[PDB]
Amino acid sequence: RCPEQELRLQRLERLPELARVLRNVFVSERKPALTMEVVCARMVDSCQTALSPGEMEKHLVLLAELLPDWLSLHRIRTDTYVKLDKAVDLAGLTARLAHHVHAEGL
Repeated sequence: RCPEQELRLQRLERLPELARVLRNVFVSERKPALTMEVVCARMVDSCQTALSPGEMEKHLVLLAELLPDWLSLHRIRTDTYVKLDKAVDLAGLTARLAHHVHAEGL
């Protein structure tokens, strides 16, 4: 197993917990979208993670790639807005995330 892939597996292992942290940040926010910068700052501050905000951004992007029906990113000028589809349950998402990760077979 090569380094790039070991790194991906490292990141993928964090996602279920990070997804919950993300959802909680949005539950506490009245606004429907937040900039990536803000979201990353709130996520790193919301748990005991070993990640920098830059590394957190990388994980959020992975999440957006794995769960595009839940997590959308929209560039407006130099900001990137993060929006959650709140019409989906973290339970359903969590099962889908697990399935996707497993299906990669590493």
